Amino acid sequence: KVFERCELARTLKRLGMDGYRGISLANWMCLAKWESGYNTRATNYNAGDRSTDYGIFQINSRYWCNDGKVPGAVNACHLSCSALLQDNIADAVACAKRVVRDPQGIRAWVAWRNRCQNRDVRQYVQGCGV
Repeated sequence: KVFERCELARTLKRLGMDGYRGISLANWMCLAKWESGYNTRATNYNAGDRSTDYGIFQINSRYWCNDGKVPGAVNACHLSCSALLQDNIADAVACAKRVVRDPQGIRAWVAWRNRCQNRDVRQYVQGCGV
């Protein structure tokens, strides 16, 4: 599924993402936007280490979900990577929360650091009623 901006914002808010560990909704939106263009079936293979980025938040199988094909990997979110490819983003949100429960917080995603950190992200939620 490819979410429309405000559609995703309300969806994320309903799933309890607004302020989760101090992270505003606009940050989560800026992340999903640059990570997958709001596409839940987005995937990006990394030939370098054989891992794959899954879903709307491009969560990596080397560490977060199990897909059984990375020679040496862990499954910190305790989910099959398939779970991160559903139109329903609840499981992906549960994993996204798990990622930020670690020290870096929202900084886990390099894309967030380069394209959202210290930026005006209001644009991502304006007019969405969130």
